[PDB]
Amino acid sequence: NLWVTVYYGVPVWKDAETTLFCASDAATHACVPTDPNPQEIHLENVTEEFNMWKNNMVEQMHTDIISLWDQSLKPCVKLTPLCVTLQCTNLKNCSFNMTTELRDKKQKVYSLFYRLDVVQILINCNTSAITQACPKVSFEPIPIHYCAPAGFAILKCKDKKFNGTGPCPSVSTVQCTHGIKPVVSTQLLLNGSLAEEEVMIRSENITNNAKNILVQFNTPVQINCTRPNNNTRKSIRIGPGQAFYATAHCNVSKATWNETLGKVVKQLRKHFGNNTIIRFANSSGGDLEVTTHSFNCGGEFFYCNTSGLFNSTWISNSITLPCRIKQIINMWQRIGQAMYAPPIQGVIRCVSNITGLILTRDGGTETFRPGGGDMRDNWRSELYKYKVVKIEPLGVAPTRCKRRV
Amino acid sequence: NLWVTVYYGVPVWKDAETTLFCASDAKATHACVPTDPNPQEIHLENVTEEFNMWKNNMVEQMHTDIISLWDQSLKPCVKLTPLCVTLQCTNELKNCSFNMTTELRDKKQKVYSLFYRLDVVQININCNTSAITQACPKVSFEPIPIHYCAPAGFAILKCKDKKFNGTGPCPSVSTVQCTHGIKPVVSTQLLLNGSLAEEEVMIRSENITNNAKNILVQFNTPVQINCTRPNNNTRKSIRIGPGQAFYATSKATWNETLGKVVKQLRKHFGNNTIIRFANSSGGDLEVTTHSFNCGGEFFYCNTSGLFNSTWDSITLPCRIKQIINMWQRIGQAMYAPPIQGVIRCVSNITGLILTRDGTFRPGGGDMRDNWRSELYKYKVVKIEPLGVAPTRCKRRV
Amino acid sequence: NLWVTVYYGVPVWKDAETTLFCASDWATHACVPTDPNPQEIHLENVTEEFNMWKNNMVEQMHTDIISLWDQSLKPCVKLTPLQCTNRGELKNCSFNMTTELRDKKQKVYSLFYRLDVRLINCNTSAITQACPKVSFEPIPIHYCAPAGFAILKCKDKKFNGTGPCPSVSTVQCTHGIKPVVSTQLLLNGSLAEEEVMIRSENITNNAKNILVQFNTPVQINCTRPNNNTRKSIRIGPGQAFYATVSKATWNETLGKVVKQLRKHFGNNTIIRFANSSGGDLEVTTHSFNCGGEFFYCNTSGLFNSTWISNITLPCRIKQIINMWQRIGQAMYAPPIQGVIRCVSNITGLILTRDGSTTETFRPGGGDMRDNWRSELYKYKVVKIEPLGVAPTRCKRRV
Amino acid sequence: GFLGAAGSTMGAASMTLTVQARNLLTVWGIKQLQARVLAVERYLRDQQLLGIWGCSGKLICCTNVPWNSSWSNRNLSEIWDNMTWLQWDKEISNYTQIIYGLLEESQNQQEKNEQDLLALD
Amino acid sequence: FLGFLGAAGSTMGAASMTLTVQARNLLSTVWGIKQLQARVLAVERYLRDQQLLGIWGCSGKLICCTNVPWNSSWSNRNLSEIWDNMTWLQWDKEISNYTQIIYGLLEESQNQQEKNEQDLLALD
Amino acid sequence: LGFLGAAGSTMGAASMTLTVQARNLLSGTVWGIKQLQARVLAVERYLRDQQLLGIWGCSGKLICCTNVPWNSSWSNRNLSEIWDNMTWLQWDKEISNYTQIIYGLLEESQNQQEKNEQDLLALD
Ligand SMILES: *[C@@H]1O[C@H](CO)[C@@H](O[C@@H]2O[C@H](CO)[C@@H](O[C@@H]3O[C@H](CO[C@H]4O[C@H](CO)[C@@H](O)[C@H](O)[C@@H]4O)[C@@H](O)[C@H](O[C@H]4O[C@H](CO)[C@@H](O)[C@H](O)[C@@H]4O[C@H]4O[C@H](CO)[C@@H](O)[C@H](O)[C@@H]4O)[C@@H]3O)[C@H](O)[C@H]2NC(C)=O)[C@H](O)[C@H]1NC(C)=O
Ligand SMILES: *[C@@H]1O[C@H](CO)[C@@H](O[C@@H]2O[C@H](CO)[C@@H](O[C@@H]3O[C@H](CO[C@H]4O[C@H](CO)[C@@H](O)[C@H](O)[C@@H]4O)[C@@H](O)[C@H](O[C@H]4O[C@H](CO)[C@@H](O)[C@H](O)[C@@H]4O)[C@@H]3O)[C@H](O)[C@H]2NC(C)=O)[C@H](O)[C@H]1NC(C)=O
Ligand SMILES: *[C@@H]1O[C@H](CO)[C@@H](O[C@@H]2O[C@H](CO)[C@@H](O[C@@H]3O[C@H](CO)[C@@H](O)[C@H](O)[C@@H]3O)[C@H](O)[C@H]2NC(C)=O)[C@H](O)[C@H]1NC(C)=O
Ligand SMILES: *[C@@H]1O[C@H](CO)[C@@H](O[C@@H]2O[C@H](CO)[C@@H](O[C@@H]3O[C@H](CO)[C@@H](O)[C@H](O)[C@@H]3O)[C@H](O)[C@H]2NC(C)=O)[C@H](O)[C@H]1NC(C)=O
Ligand SMILES: *[C@@H]1O[C@H](CO)[C@@H](O[C@@H]2O[C@H](CO)[C@@H](O)[C@H](O)[C@H]2NC(C)=O)[C@H](O)[C@H]1NC(C)=O
Ligand SMILES: *[C@@H]1O[C@H](CO)[C@@H](O[C@@H]2O[C@H](CO)[C@@H](O)[C@H](O)[C@H]2NC(C)=O)[C@H](O)[C@H]1NC(C)=O
Ligand SMILES: *[C@@H]1O[C@H](CO)[C@@H](O[C@@H]2O[C@H](CO)[C@@H](O)[C@H](O)[C@H]2NC(C)=O)[C@H](O)[C@H]1NC(C)=O
Ligand SMILES: *[C@@H]1O[C@H](CO)[C@@H](O)[C@H](O)[C@H]1NC(C)=O
Ligand SMILES: *[C@@H]1O[C@H](CO)[C@@H](O)[C@H](O)[C@H]1NC(C)=O
Ligand SMILES: *[C@@H]1O[C@H](CO)[C@@H](O)[C@H](O)[C@H]1NC(C)=O
Ligand SMILES: *[C@@H]1O[C@H](CO)[C@@H](O)[C@H](O)[C@H]1NC(C)=O
Ligand SMILES: *[C@@H]1O[C@H](CO)[C@@H](O)[C@H](O)[C@H]1NC(C)=O
Repeated sequence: NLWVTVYYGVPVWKDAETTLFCASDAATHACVPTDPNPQEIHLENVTEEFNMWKNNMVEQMHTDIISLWDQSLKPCVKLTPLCVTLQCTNLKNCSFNMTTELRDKKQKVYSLFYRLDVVQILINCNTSAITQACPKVSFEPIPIHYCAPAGFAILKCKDKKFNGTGPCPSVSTVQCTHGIKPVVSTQLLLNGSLAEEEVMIRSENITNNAKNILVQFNTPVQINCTRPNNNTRKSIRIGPGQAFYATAHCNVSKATWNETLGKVVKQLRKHFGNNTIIRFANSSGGDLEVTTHSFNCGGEFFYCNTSGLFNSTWISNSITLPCRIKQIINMWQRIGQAMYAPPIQGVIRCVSNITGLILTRDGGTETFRPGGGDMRDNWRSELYKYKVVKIEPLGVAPTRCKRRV
Repeated sequence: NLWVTVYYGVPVWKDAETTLFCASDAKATHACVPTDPNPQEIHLENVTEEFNMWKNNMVEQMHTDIISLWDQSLKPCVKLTPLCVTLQCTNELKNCSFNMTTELRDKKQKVYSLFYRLDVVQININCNTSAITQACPKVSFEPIPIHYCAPAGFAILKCKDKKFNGTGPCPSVSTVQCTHGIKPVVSTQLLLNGSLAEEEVMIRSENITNNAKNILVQFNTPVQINCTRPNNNTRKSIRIGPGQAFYATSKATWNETLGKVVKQLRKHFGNNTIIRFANSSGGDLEVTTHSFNCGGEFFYCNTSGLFNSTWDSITLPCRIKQIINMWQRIGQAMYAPPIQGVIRCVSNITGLILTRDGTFRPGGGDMRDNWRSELYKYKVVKIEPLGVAPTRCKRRV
Repeated sequence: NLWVTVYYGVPVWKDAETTLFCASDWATHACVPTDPNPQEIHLENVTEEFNMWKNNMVEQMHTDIISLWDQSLKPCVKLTPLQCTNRGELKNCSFNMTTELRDKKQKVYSLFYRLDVRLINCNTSAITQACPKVSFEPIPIHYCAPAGFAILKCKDKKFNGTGPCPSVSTVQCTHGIKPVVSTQLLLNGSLAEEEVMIRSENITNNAKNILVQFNTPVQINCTRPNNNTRKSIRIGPGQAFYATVSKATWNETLGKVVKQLRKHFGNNTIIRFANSSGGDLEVTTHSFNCGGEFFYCNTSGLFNSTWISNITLPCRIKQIINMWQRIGQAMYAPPIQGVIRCVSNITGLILTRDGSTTETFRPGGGDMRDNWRSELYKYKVVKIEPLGVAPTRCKRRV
Repeated sequence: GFLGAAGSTMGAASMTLTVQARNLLTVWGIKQLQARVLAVERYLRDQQLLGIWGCSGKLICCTNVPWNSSWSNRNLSEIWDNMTWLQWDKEISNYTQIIYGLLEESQNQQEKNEQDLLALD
Repeated sequence: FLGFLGAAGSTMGAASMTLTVQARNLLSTVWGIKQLQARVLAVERYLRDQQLLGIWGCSGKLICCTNVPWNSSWSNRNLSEIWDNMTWLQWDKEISNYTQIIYGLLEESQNQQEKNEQDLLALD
Repeated sequence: LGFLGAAGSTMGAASMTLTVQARNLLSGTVWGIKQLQARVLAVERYLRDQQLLGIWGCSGKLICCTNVPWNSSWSNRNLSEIWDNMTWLQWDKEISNYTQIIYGLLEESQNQQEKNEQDLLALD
């Protein structure tokens, strides 16, 4: 004599994608403050299988950053009157006529741009329109916690070493993902998550060369960058109200890099064989956002060769790579939009931890070149432990109880 | 002795107006929910609901929606402000030359293009009235069926009647969550791809008695109409940079249809006297012409070849007006970038918009009537599920 | 033998701040209309303490006005494409203006005031003309609290905005509060019952402004008595620029104010009234809109006195304004055809103080939030906490 | 289906109550959000009445408020076997908020406090 | 009909007579976006209170009897000291320390333990 | 043991901790609009689940007895097998074919016939 019974709050979930909100410790004004201590619940005897390659969280964060950043250019001054023929000489001292506060008058002004910002007849006009950044806002990175709303949850693979795919024996769940750095770094990961046990190697397809190969450090690598020239910026008046602000090697230790690389080559291990030579080589070419370790440091854009790091051959048994500022950029390959970075008073020095690599390889000993391209891979170096699930709390089951009549 | 008893979910509704949502067939169509692979329609036995297609809020929400969704189709597209300049032109088409802004502020550019006679005027047309924005060439202008539905707590009643003029009692009524997917087609004078009337044709007006009130006709037999832009055009994208770039250069069925139209139309006018068909009496270019967009290109014809009568195909004179200010919206003007290759258009006519004298003229003016040729069936009601009624039931304390 | 029991709806509320929505009987349109007869519930034996100085409503009202006003210049015509002679308050300035077409130009005869002029806007900010269709006519606005909240009203005839309120009531919505942009003089505000009262964040500190509330209203007329004309010069495409108190009643009021000042400065000390010492033009002058044209009138004729223990004012116009110290944004007021006349009630003052027996009082200015405080002193937002647990010696049936 | 017995008798209509209760629950898209936001405050507003009335979980619920004859003094057969709900709601329409007000207090207030007294024993 | 929050200054015993007045009035393009999240907050503010009312064996409005014995440490006051000489605002202040203890005891207190035994009892 | 704590435990043991996933089932300018739709979605997914509990004879949280007989064709199994040797995730997959059969059976076979029964029954 069995009967059904409704149970509410039963522990049942399914893989699913939805809208996630943000939390910001204690564009980051609308993010609710993080709980001073979050809660993490281990799921004993639970095995959940992950597929970091098919993550929706990554493609929501990426579309977020893109649409968040466009908001950072709305109340800022548009540069449209800065597409004029440039009379230039050698950094370059370019002179040009300019629109003034009133409609009638004109003004001759000289500024200082980089060889990459200009082309012989600026590079952007050929491609897209331009808007300068608001000097009031800043691009410093704050830890961002992605959280799942009610009725959903986020599972975390606890295990110290995880490929990003397959079964996770130690699983837990939290409301909010850890403080993830939204830093756009190229080639080398900056200020990221440092692996608990041994460096992990992850690629959408190991056997396929075309799929970029991500590396996660366990020992951080210090790196010093600097714009060692005391600049001064003069605010020429392209009124009314609006005003345009007219107007470098980077270093990492070698004693740690040799030590770091040797762990990397051993980390490859079986994937390419114990008995094989491992080659490091500079970038094969492509976009300037791939060829160099592009990253923003102190509000300026530093575009450095990694050619000094990447040439080595490894048999089975304080170096410095410089930089030139990139000036205007159309990050995320977005055309029709363009930001010019207004220069800053004073010398810039910033030092970040290196926490991993993005690498590409050629098909046939195998050779490795610096990776680049899409920024989605950068997020997947933090969201490998995460996936989103709905909660299905209704449960019906046979019992032996009956209600009244 | 009797006691009140609360019933929840009783079938009781009242007429109501509210916000309605959008549907997009089988999938401004970006967030519209896909339609149920099979919608559900429930007949209301022994129910008589009264309709007033002319005092319906649904049309005035649909019309206020199209005008505002359309403006969004012009916000990420290239503004044309630098194209109000003196034109040096020569000979319907015109080869106009003019100086043009380049990517740089100082440099200039001479360019020639090909405009129509309606989009230009002698200098002693848009600048006179409004500023202008070109359309995005990436969006498509193919009309797609749209379903208007009511949210939870509301419902839409449909008159399940083959012959209905939009007013009075409806004996066979059904309810649906969703109006049948509908075509928001932009047509002048003549309706295209609308709802075809079942059985005999009928005619509809807010006021028959007022000749100022337009007179909506709904065909039963559809009338095929073929039109074409037969010259292989080419367009050169001149660089008004930075980034932004301007793209520079059967009557056998009509007589059988009218013959059915006269009879139904004659019944209201009377059997004894005869009606006359004549060409438009005048107004803007939107009433005078059978103006609609075709193949991505806007298209206009004088229908005087159809409307001459007292009761192998007859072509209509057909011109193109590249710039439009539809819905009498001033301040907002759109330039239609022409398309490569020759365009062939085929659709059927499904009804007429007619005006009356103080003889019948092709109608125009307000576009609400176009929606009413579809939304006559429908009206929105609010659900009131709470009911109290007496019964012999007692609650124990 | 006593047991917990759960009560729902217990009258328990706590101070709280939240978003409030609007109620309105063109900015006011889209604001949920008011109930034909509101309900006011008295709270017997209740004493609630108010702090008008730490009210979040004012600063939510203030941030609402600033951000709703800029939306009133968004669909309006931008005035970015913008030789004078005459003293003369206005100057007939000529200038070349672009037509519909980029190449052709147009000479113009216009009339701007001395204060608007190159125009002063370019040095500071860009400029946008107001839409001539929308109106700036003050209409009463009710601020309401959403469900789960309530607004407490101090039903006291004489209240300085702080301390305990022995007669408290609650409403869902404040009264019809006038958002009248006036300076120095409060216009069409709430009238205090019986004796007039005085309010300042800190009485000891002179720097804190001193808000005065009248009980007897002061009639005041200002008029722009010249019949002006509007020629809509074509600055296309599509866009178009539109080119060109009783002394018998005032001393009765002041004579009540010295009695209103009472023991705050001492009975013996003399009370002197002097004009403002200076600052921004929005402080120095009784600035307000009237009939769409912005009035700036010198009040030195009202504030010249020395009161022992025992009336027309000048006026000038500015065509453009940057209200609320907002830079980057500037509005040109398109003038109105015809003569302008207004009749409003002076309902209160804003006053400052100086650093023996000499007390100097100036007309008020600075933050416009103070004038909202002349309406929101009776109010504060509370959060409703309806869940309660208590013992009642009943046990659940089993 | 939904609203099936709208033309049927009240007696036959109360059989199919669960069909009207189960179906009772960037710009441009902002119009669809207010629709589904109104939907829940439209639903909870009805469920609040069912809550202060002692029903809440019940589609049909019984009470001990005597049906005052002043309200639609008609034979029981007429109401259930010879009327539709659309006709009934029109006749009661005067007394409905009286009923609504009598439902909340006349019993449940004195009926809950009664059990509170009865549960102390 | 003393109105919303009407019995606020009255004793607890008398204020529980007017409970149904504060409970019915508990749920009662930019710019308009500021009235929307007030509506939205209003229902999550209301469902939060009723989820508890649901996790607790109540749901049924206004009043609810429990099987949690009131340990003296929570108050130690004769019910006459509470119902007849104290307001809800005062009472909420005294127990503020022990409230979340009671909230947790309620759900575990009977329903976790009470609904389960009914499952056993309703078998036979 | 916290939220989703008994996901890997047997059905019999997982039902003791129902109130932890149930209490955390509602969990107490652009860009910020992304967080608004989430909490709007939060209530309509919670109300969609509780509308069923409403048209079912539950309402009372977490556990509820019914009068719908467990049909053999749907997951005919030893009670000990179901609750002492099976997890809810496993069970939700096995009954998956018959779930919405049960959902529909619940609303009609149990409450629709039960309250009209009481309506007829409470006549005298
Ligand atoms: C509204 O606006 C009014 C002004 O119109 C303002 O009133 C002022 O408040 C401040 C404090 O809030 C007062 O300043 C304090 O005054 C006392 C006493 O001052 C008298 O006595 C001394 C000694 O005889 C004289 O020098 C002086 O001229 C006065 O006659 C001072 O003692 C205070 O200073 C002490 O505390 C400081 C803490 O930071 C120390 O840094 C300082 O060294 C002093 O420490 C010594 O004294 C302490 C006891 O006071 C003792 O504990 C220490 O160990 C040490 O020995 C302080 O300056 C000011 O006088 C008020 N003025 C008037 C005109 O009222 C209100 O505050 C304002 N309202 C609001 C709400 O802000
Ligand atoms: C749909 O469209 C039709 C028109 O096509 C409108 O119909 C007209 O409606 C108006 C009123 O709404 C009618 O006007 C009224 O007619 C009355 C009767 O007129 C007849 O009889 C008199 C006397 O023998 C003759 O003079 C006349 O020629 C007709 O033969 C008049 O008595 C009315 O005037 C009285 O009332 C007014 C009140 O203001 C007083 O000032 C007058 O002094 C007088 O006391 C009035 O003139 C008109 O006749 C209708 N015409 C037709 C053709 O039907 C509908 O109104 C419209 N629908 C809607 C909804 O608007
Ligand atoms: C990776 O993390 C490092 C931290 O080790 C980041 O360096 C830090 O960058 C911030 C701003 O980007 C610096 O803060 C600024 O400091 C200056 C001078 O003190 C001050 O004027 C500013 O107002 C601001 O406070 C911080 O000093 C700096 N710290 C170090 C140790 O360098 C680095 O920016 C991160 N990298 C990337 C790519 O985000
Ligand atoms: C009236 O309705 C008819 C549909 O019966 C419309 O004709 C349809 O027009 C669309 C585009 O206007 C055609 O789609 C196009 O097809 C071509 C060829 O495959 C393709 O290259 C395009 O990308 C596009 O998909 C569609 O085939 C055509 N259907 C038929 C049956 O002819 C007509 O446009 C409507 N008239 C008006 C005025 O809206
Ligand atoms: C402001 O103007 C009004 C008129 O609009 C004046 O009010 C008049 O006052 C006189 C006597 O002072 C009366 O005889 C009139 O009947 C009033 N007319 C109206 C329309 O109110 C008012 O006096 C003026 N204010 C001052 C200070 O002079
Ligand atoms: C204060 O209120 C008075 C009314 O007492 C307003 O005077 C009206 O002003 C409008 C235009 O601003 C006129 O159309 C009315 O005819 C006036 N009525 C009277 C009786 O004078 C006055 O405008 C308000 N003041 C402010 C600053 O808003
Ligand atoms: C639940 O399943 C167990 C098996 O796991 C059943 O136990 C069997 O019972 C029969 C007699 O009833 C014995 O002959 C077998 O030897 C038992 N086997 C084991 C492994 O115990 C048990 O009967 C089932 N429970 C019920 C109530 O039927
Ligand atoms: C480089 O940065 C490190 C910190 O990472 C700092 O200790 C060191 O002093 C810097 N290099 C030099 C040459 O100072
Ligand atoms: C109209 O077009 C159809 C094809 O769509 C064609 O078969 C038919 O012959 C044409 N008729 C006329 C009259 O043009
Ligand atoms: C109207 O045209 C369509 C093609 O767009 C055709 O399929 C349909 O049959 C026509 N109408 C009728 C009633 O045949
Ligand atoms: C409640 O009383 C018990 C004894 O029955 C005691 O253990 C507990 O400490 C008391 N509550 C508090 C909050 O101390
Ligand atoms: C048992 O369930 C099946 C569906 O799986 C149904 O067809 C059958 O009718 C049920 N048994 C009985 C006796 O009705």
